[PDB]
Amino acid sequence: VLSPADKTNVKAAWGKVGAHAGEYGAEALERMFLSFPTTKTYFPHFDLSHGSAQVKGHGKKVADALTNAVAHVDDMPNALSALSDLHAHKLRVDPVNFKLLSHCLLVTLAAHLPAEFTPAVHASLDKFLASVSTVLTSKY
Amino acid sequence: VLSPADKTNVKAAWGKVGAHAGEYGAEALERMFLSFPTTKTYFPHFDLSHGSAQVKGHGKKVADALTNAVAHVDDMPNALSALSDLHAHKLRVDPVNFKLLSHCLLVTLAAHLPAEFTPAVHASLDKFLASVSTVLTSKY
Amino acid sequence: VHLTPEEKSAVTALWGKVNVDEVGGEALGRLLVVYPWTQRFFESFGDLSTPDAVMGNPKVKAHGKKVLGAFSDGLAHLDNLKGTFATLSELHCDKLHVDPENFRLLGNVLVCVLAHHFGKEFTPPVQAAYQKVVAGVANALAH
Amino acid sequence: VHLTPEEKSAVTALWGKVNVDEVGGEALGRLLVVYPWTQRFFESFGDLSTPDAVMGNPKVKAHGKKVLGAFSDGLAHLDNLKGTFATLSELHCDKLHVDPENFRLLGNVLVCVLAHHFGKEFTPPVQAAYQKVVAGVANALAH
Ligand code: HEM
Ligand code: HEM
Ligand code: HEM
Ligand code: HEM
Repeated sequence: VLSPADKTNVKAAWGKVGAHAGEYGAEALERMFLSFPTTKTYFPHFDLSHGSAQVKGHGKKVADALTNAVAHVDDMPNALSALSDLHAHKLRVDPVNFKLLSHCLLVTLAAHLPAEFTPAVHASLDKFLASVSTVLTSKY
Repeated sequence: VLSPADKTNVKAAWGKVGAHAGEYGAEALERMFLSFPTTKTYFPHFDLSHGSAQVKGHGKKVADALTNAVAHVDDMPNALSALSDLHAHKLRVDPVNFKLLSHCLLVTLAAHLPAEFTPAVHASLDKFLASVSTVLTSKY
Repeated sequence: VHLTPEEKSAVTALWGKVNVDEVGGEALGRLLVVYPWTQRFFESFGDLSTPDAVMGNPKVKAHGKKVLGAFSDGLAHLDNLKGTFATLSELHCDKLHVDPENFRLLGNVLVCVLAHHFGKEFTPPVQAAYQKVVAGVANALAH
Repeated sequence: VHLTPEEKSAVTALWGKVNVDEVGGEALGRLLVVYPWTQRFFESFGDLSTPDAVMGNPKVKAHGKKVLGAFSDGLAHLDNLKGTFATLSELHCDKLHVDPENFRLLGNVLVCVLAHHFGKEFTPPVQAAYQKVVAGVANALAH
């Protein structure tokens, strides 16, 4: 469960992320693939090399989904229903991989926004990403 | 996130549990203390022997909390605000211990209600106990 | 896994009354139902949509029999779990890419299945002994 | 921990540029803030209510220095982590009753702190090498 303070923290952090969302998501996906190779088994049709156009496009899609989730934080299960159906019913992704991707997103945000990554913002983003992972993994 | 199907399954299972809730909770606490001794550190003032009145009373309290959570399944986050305050801000319990107690409750229900413990009911109760644990571990 | 003589005697006595075909498939099917992300490994089995279809799958029953055979082999070598499950650990870590948390989940599901089957005689001490047994088995597979 | 020579060279070069006194304290404080249940083990450190009070705690800073010293000792003995972290594993398991997942949590927080401090220097390959290092360290403490 998210508090209003952490909700405001996440909103401000992703608002200042802004237009670099696609690059940040692509870098997070690249970090996940490099440091947790078992996550590569979910993308057997993808080109998982550095600078891949497929990885860049998927990172842009993930970043857009995260922006939508931020804009609809109070109704996440109803805003991420399509992604929940995709990840839970069709892809059947292990939630451990969601944890790994959330950590890689946190690492990317820390590396690209040193000033905004205060401990409070780090905790708020951790809780926000945990909530997002919960909805996508759950089937309802 | 829970669905109407597993919500109804949990409601029916707890209705079948009925008045044996106190003894079921006491037995679940005894199982958790016996099989996961690290959980005993959260009760340093308790007498954790077999058949203890303190453990019986705490099991009754846990069972009543679970009953009210079932009664307020759609509004659990604010229906369990006092318990979230107690466990998250004051006691600071690791969510691993909530996982262990949920497993022990599932084992107790399996042992005491064989016919009612279908795979669907098992999955429904697992998901319901995961959500109750998340509300009581979340700090909002 | 270090067990007391009483715990070992209780574990062996309870395992003696286990039906190998029924308990193994039931545990595997309950795993596939309660944790639906585990059907990604068993898509090759066939229809796994409804709980009744998961629990009525001959391939699920046969694989549960194999899993319980592995569990019994581990029980017979409680002092050599790491060496007993070396080949299975290699298979699950390299060729199947199974997360180590799923081993703990399956062990807990098996404990729930044993409680379901035995009822009152699945005492908290017996459950504790089986809990540390399955913990050791899962730690061997994760290695 | 198995690392390539290039990965080991990269890990060591970043580690030399690491300010131990700040990095260890920041990692410990961020762990205590992001995962508030970890303050149960450190309630003896004084005021840990707000994040600013957690990060301004001399006890937290000193303990983070000790933790990062242990991390450096493990880094120098990457081939003998299990034997190096035997006393610490005993202390954390038998006396402190710390769950093994908290070790992985602290490792991830340390990786995030390193990324925060180094920025572009924390490339994905360096992060992968450090992830292997911290995973190996966490397992040795868990043993
Ligand atoms: C916060 C976490 C995540 C978010 C916001 C997210 C979001 C998305 C989005 C927006 C898509 C595009 C769907 C489409 O274009 O049809 C997608 C697809 C996909 N996701 Fe995720 N995802 C997350 C986590 C994960 C993780 C951790 C994995 C695997 C380890 C994963 C595996 C996939 C796969 C395989 C696809 C299919 C893409 C394709 O086939 O081109 N997702 N996800
Ligand atoms: C999982 C579902 C749980 C429920 C429904 C629950 C519910 C409750 C209730 C109703 C109380 C009594 C509140 C009061 O007396 O004012 C309580 C107290 C307490 N709970 Fe829980 N609890 C759960 C899990 C846990 C776990 C897993 C632990 C530790 C491993 C724990 C540790 C405690 C402690 C230490 C107390 C204080 C007891 C006392 O002061 O006498 N709880 N809980
Ligand atoms: C935790 C204790 C476990 C035991 C004792 C066990 C035992 C076994 C054994 C003996 C085999 C060999 C089957 C054969 O050679 O045909 C096997 C294969 C396999 N295991 Fe496990 N297993 C465990 C956990 C898991 C879990 C949790 C999963 C998935 C979530 C899994 C996925 C698989 C798969 C996909 C196969 C291959 C099946 C096939 O090729 O038909 N295992 N396991
Ligand atoms: C990679 C992970 C970790 C490492 C390398 C590490 C290392 C250390 C070191 C070097 C000490 C000092 C021992 C001494 O001075 O004799 C220590 C003590 C301690 N550790 Fe850790 N630790 C880790 C994880 C954790 C975590 C995650 C927690 C809590 C959630 C924890 C709780 C404690 C406590 C409470 C002490 C004693 C502090 C005191 O008594 O003031 N440790 N650890």
